[PDB]
Amino acid sequence: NWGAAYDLYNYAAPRRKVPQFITLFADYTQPLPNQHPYGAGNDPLEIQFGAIFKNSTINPAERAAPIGKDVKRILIRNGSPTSNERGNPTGMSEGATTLGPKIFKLTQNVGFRSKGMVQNAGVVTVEGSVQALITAAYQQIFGRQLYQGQRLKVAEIKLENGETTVKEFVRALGRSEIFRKLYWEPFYVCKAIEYIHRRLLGRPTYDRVENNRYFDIASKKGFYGVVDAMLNSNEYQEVF
Amino acid sequence: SRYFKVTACIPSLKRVRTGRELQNTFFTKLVPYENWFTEQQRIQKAGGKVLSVKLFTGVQGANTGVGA
Amino acid sequence: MQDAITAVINNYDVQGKYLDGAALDKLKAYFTTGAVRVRAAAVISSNATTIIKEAAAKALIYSDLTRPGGNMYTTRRYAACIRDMDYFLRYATYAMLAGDPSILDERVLNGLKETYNSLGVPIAATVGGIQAMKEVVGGLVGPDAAKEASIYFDYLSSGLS
Amino acid sequence: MQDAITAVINNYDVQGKYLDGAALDKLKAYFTTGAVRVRAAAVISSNATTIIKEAAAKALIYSDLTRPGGNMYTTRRYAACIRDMDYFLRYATYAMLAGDPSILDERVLNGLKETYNSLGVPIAATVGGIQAMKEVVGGLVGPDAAKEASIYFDYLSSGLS
Amino acid sequence: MQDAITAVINNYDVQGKYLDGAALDKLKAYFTTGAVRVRAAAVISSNATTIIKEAAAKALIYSDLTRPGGNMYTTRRYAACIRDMDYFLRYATYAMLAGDPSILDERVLNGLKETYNSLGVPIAATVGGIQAMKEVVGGLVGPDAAKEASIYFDYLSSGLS
Amino acid sequence: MQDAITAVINNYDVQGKYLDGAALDKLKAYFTTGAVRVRAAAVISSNATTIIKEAAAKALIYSDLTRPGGNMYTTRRYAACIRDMDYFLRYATYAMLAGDPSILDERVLNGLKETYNSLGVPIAATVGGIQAMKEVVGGLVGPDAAKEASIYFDYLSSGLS
Amino acid sequence: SVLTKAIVNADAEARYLSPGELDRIKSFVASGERRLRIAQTLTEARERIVKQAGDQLFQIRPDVVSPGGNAYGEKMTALCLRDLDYYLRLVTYGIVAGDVTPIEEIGIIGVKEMYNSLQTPIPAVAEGVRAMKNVATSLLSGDDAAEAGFYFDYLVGAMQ
Amino acid sequence: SVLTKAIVNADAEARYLSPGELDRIKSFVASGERRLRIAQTLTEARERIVKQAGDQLFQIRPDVVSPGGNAYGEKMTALCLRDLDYYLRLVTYGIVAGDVTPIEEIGIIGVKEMYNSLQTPIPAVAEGVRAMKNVATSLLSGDDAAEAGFYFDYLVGAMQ
Amino acid sequence: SVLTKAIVNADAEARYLSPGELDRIKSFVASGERRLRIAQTLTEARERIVKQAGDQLFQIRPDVVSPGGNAYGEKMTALCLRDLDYYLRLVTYGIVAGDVTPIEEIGIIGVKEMYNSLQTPIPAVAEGVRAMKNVATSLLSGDDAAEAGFYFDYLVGAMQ
Amino acid sequence: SVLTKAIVNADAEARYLSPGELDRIKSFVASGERRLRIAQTLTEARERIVKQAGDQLFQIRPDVVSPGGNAYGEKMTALCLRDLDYYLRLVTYGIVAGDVTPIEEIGIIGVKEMYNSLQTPIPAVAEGVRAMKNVATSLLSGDDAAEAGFYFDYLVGAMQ
Ligand SMILES: *C[C@@H](*)[C@H]1/C(=C/c2[nH]c(/C=C3N=C(/C=C4\NC(=O)C(CC)=C4C)C(C)=C\3CCC(=O)O)c(CCC(=O)O)c2C)NC(=O)[C@@H]1C
Ligand SMILES: *C[C@@H](*)[C@H]1/C(=C/c2[nH]c(/C=C3N=C(/C=C4\NC(=O)C(CC)=C4C)C(C)=C\3CCC(=O)O)c(CCC(=O)O)c2C)NC(=O)[C@@H]1C
Ligand SMILES: *[C@H](C)[C@H]1/C(=C/c2[nH]c(/C=C3N=C(/C=C4\NC(=O)C(CC)=C4C)C(C)=C\3CCC(=O)O)c(CCC(=O)O)c2C)NC(=O)[C@@H]1C
Ligand SMILES: *[C@H](C)[C@H]1/C(=C/c2[nH]c(/C=C3N=C(/C=C4\NC(=O)C(CC)=C4C)C(C)=C\3CCC(=O)O)c(CCC(=O)O)c2C)NC(=O)[C@@H]1C
Ligand SMILES: *[C@H](C)[C@H]1/C(=C/c2[nH]c(/C=C3N=C(/C=C4\NC(=O)C(CC)=C4C)C(C)=C\3CCC(=O)O)c(CCC(=O)O)c2C)NC(=O)[C@@H]1C
Ligand SMILES: *[C@H](C)[C@H]1/C(=C/c2[nH]c(/C=C3N=C(/C=C4\NC(=O)C(CC)=C4C)C(C)=C\3CCC(=O)O)c(CCC(=O)O)c2C)NC(=O)[C@@H]1C
Ligand SMILES: *[C@H](C)[C@H]1/C(=C/c2[nH]c(/C=C3N=C(/C=C4\NC(=O)C(CC)=C4C)C(C)=C\3CCC(=O)O)c(CCC(=O)O)c2C)NC(=O)[C@@H]1C
Ligand SMILES: *[C@H](C)[C@H]1/C(=C/c2[nH]c(/C=C3N=C(/C=C4\NC(=O)C(CC)=C4C)C(C)=C\3CCC(=O)O)c(CCC(=O)O)c2C)NC(=O)[C@@H]1C
Ligand SMILES: CCC1=C(C)/C(=C/C2=NC(=C\c3[nH]c(/C=C4\NC(=O)[C@H](C)[C@H]4CC)c(C)c3CCC(=O)O)/C(CCC(=O)O)=C2C)NC1=O
Repeated sequence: NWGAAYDLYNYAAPRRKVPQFITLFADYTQPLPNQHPYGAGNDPLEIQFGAIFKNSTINPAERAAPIGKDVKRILIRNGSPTSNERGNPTGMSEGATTLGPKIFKLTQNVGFRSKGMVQNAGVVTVEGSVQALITAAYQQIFGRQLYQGQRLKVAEIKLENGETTVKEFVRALGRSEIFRKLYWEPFYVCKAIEYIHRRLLGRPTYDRVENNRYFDIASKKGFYGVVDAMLNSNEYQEVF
Repeated sequence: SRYFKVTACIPSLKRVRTGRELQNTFFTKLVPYENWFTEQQRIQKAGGKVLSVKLFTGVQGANTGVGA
Repeated sequence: MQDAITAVINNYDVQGKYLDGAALDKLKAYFTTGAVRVRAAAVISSNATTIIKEAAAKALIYSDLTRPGGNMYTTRRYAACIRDMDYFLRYATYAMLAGDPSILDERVLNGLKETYNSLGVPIAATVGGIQAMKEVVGGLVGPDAAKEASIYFDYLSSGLS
Repeated sequence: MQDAITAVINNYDVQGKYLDGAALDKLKAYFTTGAVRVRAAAVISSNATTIIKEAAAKALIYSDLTRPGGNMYTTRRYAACIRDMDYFLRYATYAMLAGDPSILDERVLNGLKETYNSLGVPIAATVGGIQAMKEVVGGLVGPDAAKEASIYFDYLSSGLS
Repeated sequence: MQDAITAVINNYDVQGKYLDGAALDKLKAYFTTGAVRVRAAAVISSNATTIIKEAAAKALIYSDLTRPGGNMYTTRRYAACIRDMDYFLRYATYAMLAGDPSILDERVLNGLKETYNSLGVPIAATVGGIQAMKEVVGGLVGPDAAKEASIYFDYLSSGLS
Repeated sequence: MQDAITAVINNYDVQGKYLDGAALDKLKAYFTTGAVRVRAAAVISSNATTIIKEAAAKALIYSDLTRPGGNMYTTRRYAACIRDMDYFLRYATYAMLAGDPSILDERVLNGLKETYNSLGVPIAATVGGIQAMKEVVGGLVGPDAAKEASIYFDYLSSGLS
Repeated sequence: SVLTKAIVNADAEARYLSPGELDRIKSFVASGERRLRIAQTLTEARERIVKQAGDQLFQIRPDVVSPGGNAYGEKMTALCLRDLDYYLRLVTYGIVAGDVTPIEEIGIIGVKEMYNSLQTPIPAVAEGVRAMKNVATSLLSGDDAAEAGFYFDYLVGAMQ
Repeated sequence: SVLTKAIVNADAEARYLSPGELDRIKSFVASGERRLRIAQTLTEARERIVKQAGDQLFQIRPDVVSPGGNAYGEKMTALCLRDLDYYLRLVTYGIVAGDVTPIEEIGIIGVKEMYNSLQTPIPAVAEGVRAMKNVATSLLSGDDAAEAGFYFDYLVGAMQ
Repeated sequence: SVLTKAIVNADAEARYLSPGELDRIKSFVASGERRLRIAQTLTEARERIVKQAGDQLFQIRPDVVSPGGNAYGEKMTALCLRDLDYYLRLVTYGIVAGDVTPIEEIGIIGVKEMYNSLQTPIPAVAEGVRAMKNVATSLLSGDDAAEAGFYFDYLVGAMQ
Repeated sequence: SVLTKAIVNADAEARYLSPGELDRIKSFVASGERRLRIAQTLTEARERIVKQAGDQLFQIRPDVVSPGGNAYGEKMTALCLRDLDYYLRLVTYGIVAGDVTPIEEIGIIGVKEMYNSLQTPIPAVAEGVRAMKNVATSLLSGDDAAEAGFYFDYLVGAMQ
């Protein structure tokens, strides 16, 4: 108990409220807990738009575990249990049940089709599904709607006009200045990667290999290298 | 900052989708220069056909002013 | 898209006029045939599979299409062809219920001709299948909605051709 | 997008030439008018919404465009037209700062003409609005940067026309 | 993050107080040493890889870290250790430019210790490497910015320890 | 902990070297200044409460810190702040006597920034108080030991900030 | 309309309407005569409602008719009354159509950008719409009053 | 500030600072003394500037001090003057900082939402800021007047 | 250039230029004459700088002109001197531009791939550029020498 | 149910409920007594329905109750009738809830895997469900018969 005991011997010992020795002696005789491959404070709170990331200085509750490199995390399927993708290699392509979240797919034409209707026709009915998809894209990428000045125009304009598809609009949102300002600037580097992974792809990271692939890109190209590498994965094209 | 005007047709053979895949199979879209490689390779590996490609944003031989 | 009511409403919107007697009798003309449209749509929905099967038997299968080298050859291509058949039938039902082919123009016909040209699908054979669907549907629904059903099938065939 | 200096650099690099007296003179000609561009750009940024309001009042509104049947009719079309207006103003300011209409060609004019043609937007009305911002901005900025501001608005109007 | 100027501005905004003589004196104290920080940052930016190479030679390599059983053994771990070293150097340069370790708190030290505990990395060896880069940078920059550079390396070492 | 002599001897032991002329000259410099540090430490020990006296009166009290909502509000927090300030003074005295910041790093600086972040203590206010006692100590000790005393207070302030 | 919404939902799901949409349609149709009657009543009383709503709005917001106001002057007041007439026509369209698609497209999407560019008080637009709601509800029986007040309340909420 | 903006831009690309950023930092540190002098000059006369800008704004837009106005009443006028003083303090902070980074987070992002919730005229607040700019530039030399006016119409453009 | 970097950020935020950005552009246009003088001096002393850097570089590490060296041969060394001239031209371009974007678009992006394919020593090229830095600094005043040295050691860091 | 579907869609869109969604909620709450009456009828006639479904099922597919059959033996037929009772219960739940959500969560998702593991004829179970549909529709009026037949048909289709 070298590391645990020398934390207790320090004069910051009373500032730690989470018990450490009973947890440590229990960890020695049990399998690996499931958390981030890095420290246990590296996985953010799973709320709509928080990105909490407990500080490890405001109130130390540091918890480590030798995770290695080939340990593949166990994730719960937010939907039908038999589509976990670990016992069903093609599970994201079979149906969509009521057990999971609503899936937005811009099947409406968009395109600015026009018609054999009035030249300056007032109603035109459904162009509120493009508007419905636009406000839903923010709800996924940022977790909430932005303020008035922060909304990215001249990409929603292209999406409405049909010049670009949803995959290109999502790329414009993810590579935006506001997304970097919110979820890249004020966070530790490996925390920002883990949170951005959940926003751009619907799941947390699986492996130390998966985390390191984005880490060694962030150290060479920065935020744009991470976001571009995430959006250009085979998994994104296969699933979404 | 260059873009690409790309028209492509992607047929999905083994899936058989139940509802409205005109907008997914055949489409024209704008793509940035730095992502045209990945987008083209995505189209090729799915058996799609790249009907047309246009520059639409840049100049043919710019040494400068083409920064991302 | 639009329906009859929305078409009248926006046609008066473009002039900035309140609803007048002319829009009134167009709306009444749409309203008076509501029940027949509903009954024919219910019949078509209940007999959707049989109509497609009969149309395919009458116009497509037992030909060079189902043989090797035919566009309808192989299970994948045949299932795709019958899915297109179901597409045409369902969107014809929607257009008939709404009383306007704008939904057919927007969600069906746009780009379909060029897509079929690129894929190699036979447009003439598809039009023949659509017409077989129209004959079977006119037989099933009866005189009350036969013309109302057939007009949108003719619209689809004209747009494809 | 390129500035005057970047344009000169590219023009000399494509021929593989170092900077000579002519390129230095061109760069000096750009440098001598830098401050006036910054001042006029600051004034335009400060008075952006008033310029658009006055231009719309002088060119578009109080006509059939805002009435029923008008292209700018309805809140959605009016909002889109004014957004296009402020886009034109902002990119005109960028082009005037950079001393080069390359950004105007690259990020506004590409696709705008056929987009307007497909949507039925009045090109003559748009050109009139851009001109209205032209004399409004010329009045605001003063003699120093009036012509330099006006050349890029004329560039936008000529590209649209 | 925050620099000296932003830190003073926030400390006065939280009180809702206009800037007084003490705040002006603090800002002047930062201003009088601005140029030396820029010169030192340019020096480290120019000689980045040499600093890492000398630090590794002085403190890390030719030891049991690079032999079998060491944490720096194998090409993967060697690359990881040098990339960590580069991260420390770059953020030390940022902190020295900004005059405030808040960037080091926010983007480096937060959770680094617990990550190293999970990975098994030797914190003592990491501290030794950080100090080695410290003396190398102190030799390169000179008396003018030696202490100013050294304070942030000491801050990183104390945060890790 | 370590001081000048122990640091030098261990630095030569780790190499395996005899104490050469440079090491004896560093011990020259340390030993020639010895009595000044001793008298400065005696003065600080004799005037410790009054140094905290003027430091608090010039940096902390009569501000928003002591009013309700402040951190140093209430008798408990006031006593804790003065005990901390005395801790800083005493450990600065130890560092000045030893001629090394190792004791300050080992027994004060570690856990301090994290504890203050945990409890909400204003680090800027703490640095101001440390600078206050630095000024007071410089006034008391005089020319002989002013700089030698002030260097460790500056080290503590830089480590906290 | 209800037919348009049901059709678009069934198309997006890729299925037929089933008894569900079938009967909801056989009803969006039974209430047609009552909706037409309510629309006819509002159209006949269009002038009175607009004038009374303008009068009541100028009582709660006197500053709009004032030197620093959007609607200062006879012609600017006429423009405000024309706007109120436009919104009354849109409410009649919504009542006849059975939903709020025409109202939302015609005069809601971008109305904020509208009145921000024009420097117009949108809360005063909302107060005018409320005044029109009260005046219109004063001319209708209870059930039809609630039916029209639903659309007026939707307009008031969406203009926020 | 300038340092924060340059450092964040460099960190986004994961690279050390470019020569242009170092040059702009040198220009900023050179102009720092003048910037702090201008800030102290504005701070010394904060009450006169606020009072004169308030009287100018109320003369320009009397409707806000009208019965139906948002700033009707002694307390309401006091709150408007306090907001003007807030923006003057923000302008001084921006002048010393050399960039708009701190004032942007302090008082412009979400300002539209707060003023819409408070039902206030944003163009009226902008006119008040312009009046404050005029009163401030009346107390400064020409170059320093332009330097302060840059941040002033930055606030004016932001509140739009 | 500085204008390009500022305008890219302004377009990314969809906003006009910030006051810090206008101040930076003003300072850059003020420094333009000095930058032009420095570029003119380097362009005039081009060939002498290249020659001195060339015979300076082969003294620190003569192995590159050895039998197992990349630059072994008269034409091989002529190519290396041509590369040094190319980088001097790029430095002169960047000096006038005020930033490093045109230098990056021409000589830095994907520079570690072509040199890896040619199997040339990138650290050797860095020292070669450093020699050019000393030779160029020898012909300039102190301030202009530091100004050119900024771009030179920027290139040295870039090839690294 | 319909409320869960509408609220889920509105929440996922981050919006208040549309008037069309409110109208469908009103229709669902209006039809509540009729749906409850249909559920009461089926629940009271549950045992006869299951027995007759078993009789026509064993008549139509006698191989199922045969020596190499999944449900040969008295307890294996008891389990088959118990499964039929389970599906009738889920159909009543679906009728009361107004949609197919409870049926999908409780007895359709993974039914293919479960019945493949148990080695039971899924087409046989579908035929049994159809027999239950016939027996149930013979005990109801026409509108109620169609309303229950919709859920029975969905069950048969989903078991495919
Ligand atoms: C053992 C025979 C079983 C059987 C079969 C049956 N098939 C048909 C008709 C068709 N079968 C096909 C099949 C294919 N098309 C393909 O591309 C492939 C992949 C190579 C296959 C397998 C087709 C296309 C038809 C339609 C006619 C045609 O070929 O043109 C029929 C006739 C049905 C009818 O309604 O006429 C039968 C009876 N029936 C049994 O009972 C056996 C188990
Ligand atoms: C010239 C005055 C204009 C005006 C203003 C007005 N403001 C309020 C109320 C508030 N204003 C604020 C402002 C801020 N909070 C911040 O953090 C900042 C950034 C520094 C600002 C600017 C706040 C918080 C309030 C609420 C009350 C409070 O401060 O606790 C009001 C009162 C509105 C009400 O409903 O009571 C007014 C009138 N009104 C005008 O007409 C002028 C244009
Ligand atoms: C079966 C004998 C027992 C039982 C199991 C049960 N499990 C779940 C759900 C999940 N089971 C897993 C398991 C794993 N994922 C992995 O990667 C691994 C390592 C190979 C395992 C073991 C997971 C992750 C889930 C949840 C996510 C998913 O479905 O994929 C359920 C369903 C729970 C539910 O209804 O939500 C059940 C029933 N239940 C018993 O009674 C048996 C004793
Ligand atoms: C059937 C009567 C004829 C026929 C058809 C056929 N079609 C395809 C493939 C496609 N059909 C579609 C149709 C649509 N996509 C949409 O978005 C919509 C909106 C409802 C429609 C109508 C498209 C785009 C495809 C390609 C992608 C896909 O397969 O889903 C095929 C298969 C072609 C292939 O092998 O790639 C066939 C055979 N064939 C005949 O012989 C008939 C005349
Ligand atoms: C305004 C002066 C005139 C006018 C305009 C109008 N425009 C649209 C629609 C669009 N306008 C754009 C514009 C741009 N996209 C860009 O990228 C840029 C530069 C960065 C510009 C200027 C586009 C792409 C569209 C299509 C998408 C959209 O509608 O937002 C409309 C709407 C047409 C409609 O209702 O479908 C209008 C009305 N109309 C006038 O009357 C003015 C003369
Ligand atoms: C190098 C001097 C020492 C050393 C280091 C070492 N590190 C790793 C692995 C990682 N290092 C990091 C570092 C960071 N993440 C951050 O966000 C920051 C702040 C910018 C840092 C510094 C991380 C996240 C990893 C994990 C990478 C992964 O997931 O694979 C290793 C590799 C360990 C392994 O098991 O492969 C090593 C060796 N080792 C020494 O001996 C030196 C003292
Ligand atoms: C008054 C009857 C006696 C007296 C008092 C006196 N007090 C001060 C200064 C301070 N007193 C306090 C007190 C408190 N802080 C707390 O948190 C609490 C608990 C609620 C108390 C009581 C503080 C903080 C100060 C310092 C200034 C400040 O508040 O910021 C003085 C001034 C001392 C000086 O200026 O040196 C005096 C004189 N003096 C008498 O003669 C009475 C017996
Ligand atoms: C005083 C100028 C500032 C201030 C201080 C403050 N500190 C505490 C509490 C503690 N301070 C310490 C400090 C140390 N313990 C050590 O061993 C050392 C080094 C040898 C130090 C520096 C500790 C451990 C505590 C917590 C336990 C304790 O209270 O003794 C407080 C009290 C906080 C509370 O109420 O919980 C305060 C107020 N506050 C200010 O405002 C000044 C800037
Ligand atoms: C059917 C959709 C639709 C609407 C609504 C519409 C409105 C509309 N309102 C206008 C003006 C105006 N609208 C208002 C409104 C108000 N002032 C206040 O104090 C209140 C907040 C509010 C009244 C309750 C004012 C004051 C003006 C005049 C603005 C000006 O003259 O600058 C104008 C500009 C002049 C013109 O009509 O040509 C339009 C187009 N146009 C459309 O196509």
